[PDB]
Amino acid sequence: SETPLLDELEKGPWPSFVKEIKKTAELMEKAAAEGKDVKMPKGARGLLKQLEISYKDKKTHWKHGGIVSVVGYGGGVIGRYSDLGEQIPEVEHFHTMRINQPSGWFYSTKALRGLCDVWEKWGSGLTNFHGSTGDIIFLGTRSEYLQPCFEDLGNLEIPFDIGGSGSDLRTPSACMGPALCEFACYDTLELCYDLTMTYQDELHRPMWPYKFKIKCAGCPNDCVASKARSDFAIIGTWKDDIKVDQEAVKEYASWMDIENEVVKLCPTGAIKWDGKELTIDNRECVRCMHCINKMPKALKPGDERGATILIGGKAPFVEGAVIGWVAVPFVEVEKPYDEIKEILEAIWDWWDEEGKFRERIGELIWRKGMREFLKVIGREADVRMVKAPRNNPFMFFEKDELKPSAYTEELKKRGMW
Amino acid sequence: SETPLLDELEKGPWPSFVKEIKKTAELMEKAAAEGKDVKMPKGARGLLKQLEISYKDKKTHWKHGGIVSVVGYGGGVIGRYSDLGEQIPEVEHFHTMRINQPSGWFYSTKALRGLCDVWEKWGSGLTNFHGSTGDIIFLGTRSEYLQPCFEDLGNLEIPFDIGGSGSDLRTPSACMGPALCEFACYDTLELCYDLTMTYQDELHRPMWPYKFKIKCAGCPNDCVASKARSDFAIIGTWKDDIKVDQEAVKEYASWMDIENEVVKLCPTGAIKWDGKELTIDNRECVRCMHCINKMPKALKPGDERGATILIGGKAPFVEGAVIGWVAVPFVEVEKPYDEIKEILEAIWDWWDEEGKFRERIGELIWRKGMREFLKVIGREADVRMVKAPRNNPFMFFEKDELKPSAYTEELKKRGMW
Amino acid sequence: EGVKTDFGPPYFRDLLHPVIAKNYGKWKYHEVVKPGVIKRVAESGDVIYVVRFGTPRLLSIYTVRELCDIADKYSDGYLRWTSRNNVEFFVTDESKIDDLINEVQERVGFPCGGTWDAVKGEYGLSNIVHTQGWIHCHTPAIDASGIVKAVMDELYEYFTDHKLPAMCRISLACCANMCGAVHASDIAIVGIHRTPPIPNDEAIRKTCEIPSTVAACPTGALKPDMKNKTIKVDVEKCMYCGNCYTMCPGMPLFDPENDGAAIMVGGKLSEARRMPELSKVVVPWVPNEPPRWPTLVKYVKQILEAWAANANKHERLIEWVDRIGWERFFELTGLEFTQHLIDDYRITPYFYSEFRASTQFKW
Amino acid sequence: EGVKTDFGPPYFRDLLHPVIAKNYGKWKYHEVVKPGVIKRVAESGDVIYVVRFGTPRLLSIYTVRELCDIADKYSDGYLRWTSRNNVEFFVTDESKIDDLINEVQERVGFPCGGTWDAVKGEYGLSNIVHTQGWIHCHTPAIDASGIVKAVMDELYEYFTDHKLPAMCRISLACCANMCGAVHASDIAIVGIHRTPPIPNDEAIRKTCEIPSTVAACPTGALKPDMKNKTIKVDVEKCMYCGNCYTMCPGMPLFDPENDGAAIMVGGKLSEARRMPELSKVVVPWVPNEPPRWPTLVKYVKQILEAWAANANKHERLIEWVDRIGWERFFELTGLEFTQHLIDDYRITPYFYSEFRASTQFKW
Ligand code: SRM
Ligand code: SRM
Ligand code: SRM
Ligand code: SRM
Ligand code: SF4
Ligand code: SF4
Ligand code: SF4
Ligand code: SF4
Ligand code: SF4
Ligand code: SF4
Ligand code: SF4
Ligand code: SF4
Repeated sequence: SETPLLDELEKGPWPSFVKEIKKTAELMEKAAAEGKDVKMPKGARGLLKQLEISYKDKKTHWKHGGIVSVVGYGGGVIGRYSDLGEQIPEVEHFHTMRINQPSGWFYSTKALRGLCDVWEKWGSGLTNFHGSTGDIIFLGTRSEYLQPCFEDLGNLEIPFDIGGSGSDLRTPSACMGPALCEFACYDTLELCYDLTMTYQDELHRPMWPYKFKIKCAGCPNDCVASKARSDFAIIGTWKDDIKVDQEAVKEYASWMDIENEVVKLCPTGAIKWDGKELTIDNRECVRCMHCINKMPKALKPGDERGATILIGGKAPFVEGAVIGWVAVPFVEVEKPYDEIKEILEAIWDWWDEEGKFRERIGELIWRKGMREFLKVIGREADVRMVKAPRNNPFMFFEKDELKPSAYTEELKKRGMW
Repeated sequence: SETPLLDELEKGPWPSFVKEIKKTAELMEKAAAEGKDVKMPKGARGLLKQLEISYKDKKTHWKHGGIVSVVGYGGGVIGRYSDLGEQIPEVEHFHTMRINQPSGWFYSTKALRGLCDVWEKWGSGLTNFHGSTGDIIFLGTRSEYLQPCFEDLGNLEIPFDIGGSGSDLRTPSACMGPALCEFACYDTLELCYDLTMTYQDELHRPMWPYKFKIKCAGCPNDCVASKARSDFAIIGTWKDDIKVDQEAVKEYASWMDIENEVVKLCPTGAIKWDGKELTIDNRECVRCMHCINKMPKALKPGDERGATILIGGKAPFVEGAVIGWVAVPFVEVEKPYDEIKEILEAIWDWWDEEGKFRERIGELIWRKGMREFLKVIGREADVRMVKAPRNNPFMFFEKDELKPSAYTEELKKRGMW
Repeated sequence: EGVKTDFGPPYFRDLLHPVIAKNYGKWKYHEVVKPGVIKRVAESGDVIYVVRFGTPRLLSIYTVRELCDIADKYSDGYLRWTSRNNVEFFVTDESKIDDLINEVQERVGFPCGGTWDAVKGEYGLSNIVHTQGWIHCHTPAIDASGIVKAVMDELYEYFTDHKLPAMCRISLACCANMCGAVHASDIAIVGIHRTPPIPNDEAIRKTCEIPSTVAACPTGALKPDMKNKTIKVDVEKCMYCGNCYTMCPGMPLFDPENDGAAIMVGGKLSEARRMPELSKVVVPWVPNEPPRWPTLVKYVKQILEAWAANANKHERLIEWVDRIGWERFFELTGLEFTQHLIDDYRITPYFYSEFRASTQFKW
Repeated sequence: EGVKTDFGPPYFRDLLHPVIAKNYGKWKYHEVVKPGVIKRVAESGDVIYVVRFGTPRLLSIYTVRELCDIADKYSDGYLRWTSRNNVEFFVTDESKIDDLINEVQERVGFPCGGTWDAVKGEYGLSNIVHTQGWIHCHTPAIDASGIVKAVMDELYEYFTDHKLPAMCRISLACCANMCGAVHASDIAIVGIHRTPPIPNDEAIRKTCEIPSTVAACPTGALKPDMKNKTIKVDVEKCMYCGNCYTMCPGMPLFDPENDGAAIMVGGKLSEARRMPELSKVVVPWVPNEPPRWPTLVKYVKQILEAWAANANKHERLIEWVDRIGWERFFELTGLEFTQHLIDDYRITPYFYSEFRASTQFKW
């Protein structure tokens, strides 16, 4: 038994990843021995042998990455080296390539086969479907293969570009939205792609103080974890009434416990059912989705559609983990999305000019304050941005809000104020 | 008129503080004119005049005070000087003496008459009943009169000592408790008096990094605002069942809407009423008091009584306003209160040793952490101390909890650990 | 011999009315008879009536002498104050209660009331806890006694009767270090500055310990200036809290035209029905306008009336907001949300939101 | 000519299944047939069956081609993945649904399931979102792929059925910078260190930019050493986040014996019924035990089986806690509350707890 500890994980009902790695090397070496153009047939085996050592040691065996990229781009390729570099020669360079996924992770078989063709040739044959952000992960290749691999991916009948990494605009992602989901309040997939295309430069050439992520969710169900996993979460919503087919609700009440499983569960008591009629007070509705989730035949989002924008979402690093908060209560989502673009650019100009090294947008707002953030995006403060007004009276007042006085003239006299 | 702006405040139905000042002026002046031994007949009329100029300028006419005190004490007398001293010399010195109140603000007329005679002789004749902390405030005297005033106070048939001020134990205060209240879980008045007597030195002679406040509330209703206004809030509670008189509940059921006014307002749904039988799930009850408050002839606090201690309560300065949080879920409150005195002295020692200049106990706990705080008071961490456990994984582990490792040895022979 | 010291206050037990001393810790129940009047029944069968009266807090000793005469006449020479500064008398002869009420009313002009009744669910507005203001303090933004007087004149009907559906505490702090429990009050009036200090270098050098003045600044807006042995203020970071002037007479920031009050709401101290809460700013600023402060009084009254008009029985302001949300709160009170109201006080740690600030927990 | 750049991903619309492309943004309602199979009826009346399967995330290109072989057959050569790294097929002819489900199992060993029906109120466990681990990352404290396999083995039956009363998400992060929705899941596994970094003075001088290494420490444990030109670490201030190692290869804090995972619960992303919540630590540390991580698995199972047992239909783990409180939570789950669970992370501002971290509000 070459790999006793890993082999224990080929057992069990769940699809084994150890099986995936083995399946790769064996067939890649089977291909190369058959005269195929495989540059890294040894790739997946060495990876397995190193992981076996890591399981023994209970520690990583990858060291810090000497920076690497492709011509024109600054991001999208992440360098990685093994500290067992000489013992296992084939994992001395095992760089990842991030391949921009199609919005909503939709694929035709050709596209996918094309990716496989190029990666079999230039890489380890190991991929991630899909990466956390959403990118396709080409896992493991050498430095001088990066350049030719990128040439060919672009020359495929169904061509793929590189995703985002480093201090850039990351690859945006979107829920299935209108492609499959009757809840969709806007075309998530179109918005995702349009953005990806519009700011190609900001994605490929990192110029910002840190990373920036965008995720698009069809409705407040947030099927791409946008509020936790992106600086800029564009979440679908509506302004008018939940459209209610009353007979369809009778079809539910024939069997469903609408009083317990719906009425009593609505956060704000907006939804009533007496046996005959269902009544929704849309003034009291917070569009939480539950009732529509419960009775999708019967209930639907309103006609006046758009999105709430949650700013700040990030992992804990530096100042703490953030679920994005309300920045723009309502904005229209209509092509070419000028109102959303205007916002993004204003934020980026400000964040580039003012952001510290490795400071996330949410930390910048925290540092600078919502007043500055709102004037940057050109919007008014709105009670909907907070769960509650401030619990202390330590308010900043703007110069021009003050009554002229002996005192303000004193400040003026000395060049303060 | 001499005081046209203050005269406005002699109008209206609420008893007028202006009337209070003017009355003092008139009768102190009259008493001194009658030959009575009154050293400050004009103090009240000077205050009035300064207050009128203050109403016109919309600003204080008091300045930062010199340090002043009575012989043997370093707190309890707060020096106050007016910036209008030449224009109004009788208020140039106008210090307050804080006189320690009887527990729960209970007086006989003989006690109050004593205070009134002493202050008539040596002071402005103006008082507060009471200072926010609880003390009687003797509002306005000169430096040369502080000591002979204190001496007179101490020689009264019913004598009165000075309360606290500065970086000391301030004057503790107590709600009425068992004197008038059927809700009391411990003897607030007795505890208050006892702490006052036990820590006379800590009160009279400031020795600490800042001020420290204790307040005693007989039950969770917190009628002395202890959790907002004292660093150490002793709030009565119980461990066992609410005592229910079923027949008394039926007497309520005949007129009171119990479902809506009691059942539906319980924060945990622990209390049920079916029309004949009231039930309490005391495992679910959080002792909020509402049900007892609604039905005092029927419901009483349980028999196993004591106090929850809340730590940190303070006004905003430095790091934010604090309502106190759970330090001790339950402690017995039985004379001579050794367990409470122990907790206090441990806290004080630690705070005197570690505290920065002007750092409140709450701020130190925020700075050093609950772990250090809990070991100081020798108690284990309890889930009742938090509203929720930490939303991040950045936990400190102590040396003794780590596994013996090559790394722990590497740390040891490096001078660290 | 020598001067007596360290003897403390008189022992309360020697100052209790005999019926109270006798039945100490032995009460059956209390009943609110009518506004201002509470009946207490002991297990022994003794009945005492606690009769309550509003007071301006600042008392003349000559007023204290008058209250003593009344106490000798109606309550056997016994008396107390409450924790919101009302005064109480103890009457055993129920047929004398109204004699007392009328005699107090006539002699000192203090009104009977300031009670509430949870049982029937009907509530009086009690006294406004407040501090020194311009009467005696050197750091106020507003007056205390003037504003309380002006508010209590307008809200007087609520002191003498049980007209409100839940408890409403109104509390006043004449500056931001909020002497009192103003920071957890249904309605709080808090004095503020809106102008930064102008360092007086001479005064600072002479009288101020620099490092502790610097460290007293919550926003880090103060820096030591070695060269001129003074303090520099970065006006961009100053939010006019006043703490540096508390520390250092060379750091005043008073401006009589820009000093004023913020109005905060939704504080709760008791555990009843829901957890305690710190008050939240809903009006950033109203000016000092002595002697009546009409703009301030108008907003306090506006907020009170809107809550009273819509609040269910027992439902205090913060419980009313728990129900309706802040969106409907600003609409119903006719108040404007502005950016001022978005909390930006950076120093306070998030982890304090996760501590159990309350005596509510399960055994 | 020159190498073409800046062209982006393929246009999604070209990669849609014909029935999906035609009926875009025009669906009537969905219906969960059985676990792993979801039906979608268009406003046109067209019916398509979505069929979901668990994947290891990490895929061989050969296990990719083999999915494409299946795709051409049952689903017109069209395919997609999910946000939780599952794979979904689109079948038109509903007789060939089970054929697909079976062929998939024999060809690649990918279980059908991962779905939930809110309408009826029965839920299945979906895939675990995770990251690289020892497979590719240089800063892990644990390994994602291994633990995921070990957990899902124990909790397989849950993925395959709708045996849960509400939605449960299980997620994983290999270190403190927590890649994925880990800080907001019903159950989270988070790689932590418990040991401070021993500086390598030689490696720092040549490779590390010191000031930004020092600035990246959240507690300030790091101070630049001028001498020396290196970094000093205050052990009393280090909470083993390993951010300094992210910034600097001269700062390893790796200890195989003391590195492990914390378990967090009570996270939530959706708005349904109640607001989004960050995850909370309820087990401070469990050891790395490759290859089965039996302590980790037992504790996750223990927790999930506890909430499963009690929780009302729809009631998620954080919602459960809303109801019972943390007192009863720690009892039923059989976990111990220690001081490690009291938040002490100073840097996060309190005012964030006052921001609206939700799409829930009234118009
Ligand atoms: C590729 C990916 C792992 C995976 O396959 O799941 C990844 C892996 C790394 N992340 Fe990440 N992150 C991945 C998604 C995330 C997400 C989730 C998301 O984007 O949806 C988060 C949380 C959201 C966020 O960004 O805050 C995330 C938060 C981080 C953090 C920074 C968080 C912060 O507090 O600022 C680290 C630290 C850093 O950037 O230095 C980081 C940085 C890194 C580094 C460069 C490791 C390091 O510390 O230097 C990773 C490279 C390892 C490698 O070579 O594979 N990664 N990282 C994830 C992206 C796949 C994709 O491209 O589609
Ligand atoms: C006399 C009293 C006002 C009153 O009329 O009731 C009072 C008056 C002053 N207080 Fe206070 N505080 C009074 C009770 C309080 C309370 C409530 C309590 O004790 O129940 C608090 C809130 C709890 C707390 O202490 O945090 C309070 C919080 C403060 C704050 C600082 C708190 C903080 O750390 O943020 C200041 C600032 C300071 O400590 O330097 C302060 C300081 C002051 C100063 C010394 C003014 C200053 O800026 O240096 C006061 C001068 C009054 C004068 O010269 O006439 N006073 N102060 C109150 C005490 C009289 C008594 O003995 O009963
Ligand atoms: C006399 C006094 C205590 C003292 O030692 O001086 C007192 C006495 C009582 N309080 Fe209190 N409370 C007193 C200040 C308070 C304050 C403290 C404060 O305001 O600074 C509050 C805490 C404020 C808060 O909750 O924010 C207070 C919150 C309560 C609670 C809670 C009401 C609620 O719905 O939340 C109860 C319940 C009730 O209404 O019966 C209560 C109930 C009571 C009861 C009914 C208890 C009893 O069994 O006798 C006492 C009669 C009050 C009445 O009028 O119905 N007492 N009580 C207090 C003087 C106040 C005044 O003159 O108006
Ligand atoms: C398959 C997937 C779409 C996609 O890939 O773009 C998806 C699909 C749907 N989600 Fe979801 N959700 C998907 C990610 C999520 C996740 C996000 C995540 O975990 O990364 C959750 C948010 C997690 C959280 O809240 O912490 C999510 C929040 C919801 C909620 C959950 C209900 C609740 O009580 O919170 C609704 C409500 C429901 O059950 O109908 C929902 C409902 C739906 C519906 C039922 C909408 C519809 O009518 O078509 C979709 C059918 C799936 C099903 O199993 O019932 N989906 N949705 C998602 C990928 C996950 C997977 O493969 O299992
Ligand atoms: S977020 Fe809304 S539109 Fe998008 S897949 Fe989920 S439920 Fe559907
Ligand atoms: S969407 Fe949510 S808040 Fe609105 S009526 Fe339905 S259940 Fe209630
Ligand atoms: S705190 Fe409790 S015991 Fe004290 S008076 Fe108030 S209700 Fe009675
Ligand atoms: S004291 Fe409060 S929690 Fe307990 S039964 Fe009464 S109302 Fe409920
Ligand atoms: S609240 Fe401010 S102005 Fe009022 S007495 Fe206290 S410190 Fe002075
Ligand atoms: S007024 Fe407050 S914020 Fe401004 S410098 Fe002084 S202490 Fe700092
Ligand atoms: S969570 Fe940590 S160990 Fe895992 S991929 Fe992200 S940076 Fe690497
Ligand atoms: S492990 Fe974290 S806390 Fe410790 S020195 Fe490094 S960055 Fe600072």
